[PDB]
Amino acid sequence: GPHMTQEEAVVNASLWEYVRLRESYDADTAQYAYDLVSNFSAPMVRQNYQQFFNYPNPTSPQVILGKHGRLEVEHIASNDVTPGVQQIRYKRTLIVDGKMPMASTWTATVRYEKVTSLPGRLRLTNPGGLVVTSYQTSEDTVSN
Amino acid sequence: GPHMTQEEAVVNASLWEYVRLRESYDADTAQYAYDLVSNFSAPMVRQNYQQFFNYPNPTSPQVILGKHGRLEVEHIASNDVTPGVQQIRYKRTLIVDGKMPMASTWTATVRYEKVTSLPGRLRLTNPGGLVVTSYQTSEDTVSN
Repeated sequence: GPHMTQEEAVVNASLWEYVRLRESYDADTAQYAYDLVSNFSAPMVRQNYQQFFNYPNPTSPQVILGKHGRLEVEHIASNDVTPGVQQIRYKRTLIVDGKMPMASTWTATVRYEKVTSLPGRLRLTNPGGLVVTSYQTSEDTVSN
Repeated sequence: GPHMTQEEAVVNASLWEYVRLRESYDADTAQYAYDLVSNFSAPMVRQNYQQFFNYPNPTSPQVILGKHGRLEVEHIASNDVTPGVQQIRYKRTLIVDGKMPMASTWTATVRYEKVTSLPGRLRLTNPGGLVVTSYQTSEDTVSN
């Protein structure tokens, strides 16, 4: 049967939560998401996420979607590429008012480290001490 | 330095996420939280939760608050009472239109088991294989 170590299970769960929190959007969960995403990103990753999410970015989901739209993420696969890097395929659905849900598929490439210590408030939401030290995402290319 | 095993870290995190998802309410997250809560619970726990949460229960958060209110949950403490039993103290805040945020403190009592095997889709969100087999919560009593 498909065997995994608990440690491997914890990695996969945490990185997917990471992707889900970062790629999803709802005005109600924006502040909760923002905090968790930021807490578990190394300084450059945190900067790049915050720069995109925060006002005054014109293309921030906050500005574009606000209270009248949302982005939903559904897992497809997680693949370990080397130690400390994982690729995550996922489908992203845009749900706005008056329009059909518009969907697209993506691969996040996530590099991560393990820190041995976290404050209690962080350990509680990140039991495995994971920190994302590199992050990029690419949307599938469409032709016709 | 205060030490914990990763197994114990994973427990505390999954049980708190259980509490948070079960005791929080947001119309946008209602379906997401309901499915994770349901999957994490053994048959009677699942049924107690579902009968409370679902329509036509006139006291469901969905019915009472709907789109116009939310319940937020702040961790306070997690205490292991016996193996497979944890008590979790948390503050619960009711946020409605035109009113100040109303807060109260609670103790959840949570018995859980470990299952060895989970479908992939469940392993992804419950790395440690935790299922809640008993669940009760009690709001602090008030006087004056």
